[PDB]
Amino acid sequence: MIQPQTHLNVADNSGARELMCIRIIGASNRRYARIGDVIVAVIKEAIPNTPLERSEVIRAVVVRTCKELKRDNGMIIRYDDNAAVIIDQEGNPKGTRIFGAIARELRQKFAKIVSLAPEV
Amino acid sequence: AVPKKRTSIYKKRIRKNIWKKKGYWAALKAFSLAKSLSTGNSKSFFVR
Amino acid sequence: SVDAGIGVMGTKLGMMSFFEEDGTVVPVTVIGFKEGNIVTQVKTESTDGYNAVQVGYERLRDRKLTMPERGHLNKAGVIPMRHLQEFRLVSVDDFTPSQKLLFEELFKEGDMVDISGTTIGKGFQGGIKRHNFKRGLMTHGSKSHRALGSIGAGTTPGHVYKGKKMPGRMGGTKTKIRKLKIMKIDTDLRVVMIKGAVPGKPGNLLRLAPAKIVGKNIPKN
Amino acid sequence: MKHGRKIHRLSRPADQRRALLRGLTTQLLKHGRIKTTRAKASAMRKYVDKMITLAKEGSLHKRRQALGFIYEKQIVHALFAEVPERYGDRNGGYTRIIRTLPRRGDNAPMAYIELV
Amino acid sequence: QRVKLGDIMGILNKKAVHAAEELRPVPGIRTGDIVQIRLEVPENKRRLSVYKGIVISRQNAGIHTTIRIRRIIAGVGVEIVFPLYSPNIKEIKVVSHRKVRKARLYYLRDKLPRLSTF
RNA sequence: AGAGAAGGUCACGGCGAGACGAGCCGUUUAUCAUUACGAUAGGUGUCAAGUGGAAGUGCAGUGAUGUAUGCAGCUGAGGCAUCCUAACAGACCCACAGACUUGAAC
RNA sequence: CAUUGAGAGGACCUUUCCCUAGUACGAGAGGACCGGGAAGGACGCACCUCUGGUGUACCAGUUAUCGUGCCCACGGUAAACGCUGGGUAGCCAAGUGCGGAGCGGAUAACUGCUGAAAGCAUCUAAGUAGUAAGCCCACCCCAAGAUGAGUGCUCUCCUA
RNA sequence: UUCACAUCGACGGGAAGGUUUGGCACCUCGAUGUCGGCUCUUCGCCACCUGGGGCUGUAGUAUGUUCCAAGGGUUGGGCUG
RNA sequence: GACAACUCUCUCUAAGGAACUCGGCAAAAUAGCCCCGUAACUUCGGGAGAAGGGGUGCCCCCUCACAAAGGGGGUCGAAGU
Ligand SMILES: [Mg+2]
Ligand SMILES: [Mg+2]
Ligand SMILES: [Mg+2]
Ligand SMILES: [Mg+2]
Ligand SMILES: [Mg+2]
Ligand SMILES: [Mg+2]
Ligand SMILES: [Mg+2]
Ligand SMILES: [Mg+2]
Ligand SMILES: [Mg+2]
Ligand SMILES: [Mg+2]
Ligand SMILES: [Mg+2]
Ligand SMILES: [Mg+2]
Ligand SMILES: [Mg+2]
Ligand SMILES: [Mg+2]
Ligand SMILES: [Mg+2]
Ligand SMILES: [Mg+2]
Ligand SMILES: [Mg+2]
Ligand SMILES: [Mg+2]
Ligand SMILES: [Mg+2]
Ligand SMILES: [Mg+2]
Ligand SMILES: [Mg+2]
Ligand SMILES: [Mg+2]
Ligand SMILES: [Mg+2]
Ligand SMILES: [Mg+2]
Ligand SMILES: [Mg+2]
Ligand SMILES: [Mg+2]
Ligand SMILES: [Mg+2]
Ligand SMILES: [Mg+2]
Ligand SMILES: [Mg+2]
Ligand SMILES: [Mg+2]
Ligand SMILES: [Mg+2]
Ligand SMILES: [Mg+2]
Ligand SMILES: [Mg+2]
Ligand SMILES: [Mg+2]
Ligand SMILES: [Mg+2]
Ligand SMILES: [Mg+2]
Ligand SMILES: [Mg+2]
Ligand SMILES: [Mg+2]
Ligand SMILES: [Mg+2]
Ligand SMILES: [Mg+2]
Ligand SMILES: [Mg+2]
Ligand SMILES: [Mg+2]
Ligand SMILES: [Mg+2]
Ligand SMILES: [Mg+2]
Repeated sequence: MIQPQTHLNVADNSGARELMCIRIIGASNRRYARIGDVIVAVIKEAIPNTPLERSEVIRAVVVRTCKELKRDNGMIIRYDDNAAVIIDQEGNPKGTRIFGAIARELRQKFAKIVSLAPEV
Repeated sequence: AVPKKRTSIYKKRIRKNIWKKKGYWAALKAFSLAKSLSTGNSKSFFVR
Repeated sequence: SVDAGIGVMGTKLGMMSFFEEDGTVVPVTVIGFKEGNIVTQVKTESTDGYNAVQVGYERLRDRKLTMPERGHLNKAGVIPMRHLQEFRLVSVDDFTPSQKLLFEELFKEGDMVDISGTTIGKGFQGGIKRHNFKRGLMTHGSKSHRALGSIGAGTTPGHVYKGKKMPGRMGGTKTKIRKLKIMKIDTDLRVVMIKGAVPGKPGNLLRLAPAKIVGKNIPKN
Repeated sequence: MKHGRKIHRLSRPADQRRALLRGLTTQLLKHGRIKTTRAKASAMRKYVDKMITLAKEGSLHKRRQALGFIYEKQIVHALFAEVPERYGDRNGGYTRIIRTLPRRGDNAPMAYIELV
Repeated sequence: QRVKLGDIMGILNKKAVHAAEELRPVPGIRTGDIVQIRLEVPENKRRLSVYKGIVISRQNAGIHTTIRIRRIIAGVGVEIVFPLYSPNIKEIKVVSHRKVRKARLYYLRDKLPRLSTF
């Protein structure tokens, strides 16, 4: 449930701290987004002396949402924050390491992120 | 708003008779209540 | 309209879940069945100009029926019943009065079915709930919040268009939910389990018949 | 719409409902017969049967509830003294409603209510 | 005699719970319990996941009786709901029980991390 | 004219129907059982459910307080039983075998 | 009571990916028509089993003060909850299901077959075949005040 | 590249439409309230996308130009009254 | 009495948090007391309650209550002006 002007955290080693979604990708003329959906984002806080600057436009995918993610077996997932991970056109992350747990639903689209995660 | 023109005489009466027509249904209820009360068999209505 | 096959009538009892063997969850709706599901009348083209068959349901005390309705059921030696509905068909060569209609003989498993019943009555509702209109500003001095706004152009046409989406009664009418999958049968309790939602609250009447598809089952036109 | 809502509103807020019905039971249990409207009488059956249900289980915990509900103090002490002998066998339906002509001022449907 | 129609909800609700209980019994869980859940994952075949945490709710809904499990993984808080009588759940434990005074522990979402770390 | 056909309306008790009208259910509550029809609402009883461990008493502690009796206590708009109260009294409208022609039957 | 449907409305929308296939084509780069199958968007008809909102029915905690003789325990007020923490039914969406079908009919543009006037040729001034998110029916709802007021089953018309 | 008409087309000519700026001043001065925006419609086609074709200086993908076609659709933001 | 739309006066509202809007209009949030700590600039008076942080209930003791404040210990709740 990621609307534009939504402040997201960063999970990877990309060297950023905060993001701000401005558009959604993949969903035609949609305004919200769940985990696994790609977004366009704007950096607002970055780490000093890193390849990423403060006001760059990038692509990223949502990995954590405070909104609840329903499964088929009745299980539901909930996080206590909103976060994302930057990506390239192929979909691989720039950061070498990942923080936070990832859901198993991302293996069908983003398997590299599932491997680098500490837990699932 | 405001009315453009005045209502006629008979169109007025047709609307008044409907208001008066409600008395027809109120009289039937009273007659039903009396005949259902002049027998002294109803244990659900105390008239005194 | 022409139905693809023959259906029956049941009553909504509630709604619950259904765990599969693998573990997937299925929001399932339950439908009971009263005593009577017997055929009452058989219509033909020679008499009525169309082919169909009546079906009754919800047996009740005989005193409650009007005496005309008794003679209609007493012709076929049929018990008293409250409701009556038809099932139009192409051929009625294999139906007679005083004939029971077991649903398990007609709906085995995983069969698509068209449910139809009365919806929940909302009453005299506005435009935002009925026609999904948008709302005006709640601040910035706006006086109109949940109003319609304009209901026409102006001097041209000079009148309000017919069928303008406006307030009125909402719900309480007949609808039909198409292509619902049946999950399970239970002949012990005389009950049927169907996936998805059903119009109305528990105790409401409905009709369930085989799913009709345009080019497959019914005659095209 | 009020689908599934079982509550008597009586054209009064909650603070006045909780006081109006609470006050009428004080008068019925001492007089045994009063003259009120039909809407007030219909809402009264739920609460009068409650206080009478407390007397069957005439314990100390059940008494403190009636004291908080019933305004006056002497009726509650007198209520538990007579109900076990008076309603030692009845199970519910501790009152009836007798209809009556309406009032002159507002045509309000009036009716008596009494303890069987 | 047959079964009345107003009771079929309870029968089906009671029947499935009885079948799942004999197939896989379950202990009595309340708000504040610290449990350890083992559930099969049809994605893989070899091993199974292991999720633990404190119970912050218990919604009684018959066969779909649920429990919410709060626990902090990788520094971030995570709340997961588990239907008790699902066939995927292979085993449940009750490690310990915390002293509480409420039915639902929603305040922990604002409290410190250590109240939910395990 | 008398009397009240089927049936409808009011009235009585209610609604998951409803602005009011309307629409729907019910109006002495059965007896037999392999069986389904005669509980409308409220109350009562019971169960699900919600809140989360009542009062009183005892114990521990200088005390705040904790603790045992105790899945307690309260609630129960819902489900099922139960005629305990109220559906009593009853009232109104309503019954010319369906004009006249022609044909085919008889 | 059950119904035919003249007429009327609603809805028939759309993106991406995979297979065919790295095939046809092309020097190579690069990369298909047709056909089939999935996942979505928007919109619409319903629903509350699920996740939750509200829930001035209800439960609990708590501040100040008045009262119930006082302690304990309760009640009122702090607008139309004193302030808060939870909440069944109900309502509701963010939640849950369904929906959009047809190798059915007739056409437009276009391509045609057969073939005169005009021994040739011509899609045509005889005839005829393919074919559009469009048109009509089919799908969903209403519907005999359709005064053109229909159809069918059943019932009633007492007394003198 | 040669080839007027794949695509542009000077020089000039003949039209329709009534959304632009204007001309006239016919209705309204004992009153026809304005620009833009919100909400809510509904039609037209001279077609932006979606459907189906022709030609191409159309290999293919993707275009270009044009015909039938108005059923449906045609985003959210920054600046500006 | 009843508890439709719609209007007004009020309460809460999941995820997000000015994307609304001419404009953060309106609403929401902040709030008391005691400690810590308080910038550029300055007419040396101010700025300043700057900003920004911590504590706050009840019970026992220290304590002699010294009207206070302070210290230590214990305890209830999601939350102590
Ligand atoms: Mg910049
Ligand atoms: Mg309704
Ligand atoms: Mg809006
Ligand atoms: Mg306003
Ligand atoms: Mg005109
Ligand atoms: Mg009033
Ligand atoms: Mg108050
Ligand atoms: Mg739940
Ligand atoms: Mg009669
Ligand atoms: Mg009526
Ligand atoms: Mg009852
Ligand atoms: Mg319980
Ligand atoms: Mg105790
Ligand atoms: Mg309990
Ligand atoms: Mg009960
Ligand atoms: Mg009985
Ligand atoms: Mg038609
Ligand atoms: Mg049509
Ligand atoms: Mg729900
Ligand atoms: Mg429910
Ligand atoms: Mg709810
Ligand atoms: Mg006093
Ligand atoms: Mg109080
Ligand atoms: Mg008090
Ligand atoms: Mg006072
Ligand atoms: Mg007041
Ligand atoms: Mg207030
Ligand atoms: Mg709440
Ligand atoms: Mg609350
Ligand atoms: Mg030829
Ligand atoms: Mg020839
Ligand atoms: Mg021809
Ligand atoms: Mg077509
Ligand atoms: Mg003009
Ligand atoms: Mg002009
Ligand atoms: Mg004038
Ligand atoms: Mg055109
Ligand atoms: Mg919010
Ligand atoms: Mg804007
Ligand atoms: Mg803006
Ligand atoms: Mg302001
Ligand atoms: Mg304020
Ligand atoms: Mg300060
Ligand atoms: Mg300053």
